[PDB]
Amino acid sequence: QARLQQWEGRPLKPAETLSLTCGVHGVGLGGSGWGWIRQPPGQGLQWIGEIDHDGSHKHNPALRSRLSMSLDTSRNQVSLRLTSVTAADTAIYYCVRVYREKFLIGEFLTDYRFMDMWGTGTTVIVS
Amino acid sequence: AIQLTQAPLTVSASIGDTITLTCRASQDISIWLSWYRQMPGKAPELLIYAASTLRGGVPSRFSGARSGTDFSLKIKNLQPEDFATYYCFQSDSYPRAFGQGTKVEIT
Amino acid sequence: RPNNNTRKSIRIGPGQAFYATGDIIGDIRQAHCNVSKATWNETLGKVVKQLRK
Ligand SMILES: *[C@@H]1O[C@H](CO)[C@@H](O[C@@H]2O[C@H](CO)[C@@H](O[C@@H]3O[C@H](CO[C@H]4O[C@H](CO)[C@@H](O)[C@H](O)[C@@H]4O[C@@H]4O[C@H](CO)[C@@H](O[C@@H]5O[C@H](CO)[C@H](O)[C@H](O)[C@H]5O)[C@H](O)[C@H]4NC(C)=O)[C@@H](O)[C@H](O[C@H]4O[C@H](CO)[C@@H](O)[C@H](O)[C@@H]4O[C@H]4O[C@H](CO)[C@@H](O)[C@H](O)[C@@H]4O)[C@@H]3O)[C@H](O)[C@H]2NC(C)=O)[C@H](O)[C@H]1NC(C)=O
Ligand SMILES: *[C@@H]1O[C@H](CO)[C@@H](O[C@@H]2O[C@H](CO)[C@@H](O[C@@H]3O[C@H](CO[C@H]4O[C@H](CO)[C@@H](O)[C@H](O[C@H]5O[C@H](CO)[C@@H](O)[C@H](O)[C@@H]5O)[C@@H]4O)[C@@H](O)[C@H](O[C@H]4O[C@H](CO)[C@@H](O)[C@H](O)[C@@H]4O)[C@@H]3O)[C@H](O)[C@H]2NC(C)=O)[C@H](O)[C@H]1NC(C)=O
Ligand SMILES: *[C@@H]1O[C@H](CO)[C@@H](O)[C@H](O)[C@H]1NC(C)=O
Repeated sequence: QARLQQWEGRPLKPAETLSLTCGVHGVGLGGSGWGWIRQPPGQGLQWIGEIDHDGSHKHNPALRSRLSMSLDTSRNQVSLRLTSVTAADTAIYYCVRVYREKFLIGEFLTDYRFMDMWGTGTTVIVS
Repeated sequence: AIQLTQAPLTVSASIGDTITLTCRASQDISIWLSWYRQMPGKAPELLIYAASTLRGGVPSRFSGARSGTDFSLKIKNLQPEDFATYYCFQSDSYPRAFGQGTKVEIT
Repeated sequence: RPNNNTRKSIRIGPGQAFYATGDIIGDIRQAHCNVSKATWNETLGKVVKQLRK
């Protein structure tokens, strides 16, 4: 019954703020990390950014200074605030949980993050 | 950053075949490479993490291998639910990257 | 200590925090000290020479 639900934000005018929100049910924001994955039509997926278990914000180099994310621990919600949206940003935005499992190489222990749980999809179109 | 090259971009096979998908990395990403399947119109789902471990609920037909650069995924006993777009995602370096996507269809 | 320790803070009271090991990752070899085998052997040789007196 653990699911990530996100709702459509309707088309938005170019050069504005892109506000997304993902609803986390079944599990809570603590312990894992929460990130955002997009998918332009007819193309592959693209990594936007994540907040790791530590509370530290990994961002994609391509989107420079226009990225900002936050976690609503009280409401169990993950937010995205992409700014200055251009027509190239027309993509379906997914909210993901980067889950940490420890895999033991011969002598080294690592935290492996593998996007356990995916959202449903928010088709964002700008015109 | 690290670039993942996934080939062939389109492999066709009928129901009840065995396919191997390749995802070549730029550097050596150890074994940290997870596989995601996107049914057309749905959301991607995790199949394999750490290039060898099967997700809870994925049938035993799916399997990965290799811990160097040429990562591979093998599907046995093809069924209509396997005809989707597969993506390989690395987790070594923080500029994360995805594969181009291998669209598996019927002949 | 080859491990990459992860200190974790617990608020046990007003203004008081308890720092705890939350997670341990990285090289998990046991903590150790290395002493050069050649240097230690010649140092015990000097100790033995001054100890036979
Ligand atoms: C030392 O010991 C420690 C224990 O003392 C170890 O820490 C534990 O490590 C566990 C393994 O890593 C970890 O379990 C994992 O938990 C996942 C859920 O995360 C939890 O627990 C966190 C604890 O800090 C919480 O912060 C989270 O909030 C979350 O708990 C939520 O909290 C909610 C309240 O906020 C509860 O209520 C829900 O709230 C919603 C709000 O809208 C709704 O109202 C809901 O209706 C309501 O229920 C939730 O009930 C609660 N959920 C719980 C308890 O789960 C969990 O997802 C992980 O399991 C899944 O994923 C792994 C990897 O895939 C699979 O192997 C599992 O089989 C399972 O997968 C299945 O489910 C997923 C979907 O989740 C599917 O994708 C998958 O296909 C499968 O079907 C896992 O159980 C412990 O949480 C953690 N505990 C603590 C105390 O931190 C520590 O690691 C150890 N250290 C060392 C060094 O050894
Ligand atoms: C051992 O394990 C630890 C975890 O326990 C590793 O530490 C973490 O490293 C990662 C990078 O590998 C860090 O993530 C980055 O965060 C910086 C900014 O971080 C700042 O804010 C953090 C949240 O408050 C804070 O934790 C940071 O660290 C300070 O505070 C801690 C105590 O909490 C203290 O221990 C530290 O010494 C610091 O004082 C810090 O203030 C962010 O800029 C990083 O870059 C990414 O994002 C940018 C865009 O923003 C992108 O361009 C980059 O490419 C990249 O994606 C990244 O988010 C994480 O913060 C560290 N966590 C901690 C707890 O320090 C450690 O590296 C491991 N070491 C080894 C040997 O492997
Ligand atoms: C100790 O470490 C130093 C560098 O920090 C190195 O030069 C030296 O050889 C080492 N000696 C031993 C005995 O490990």
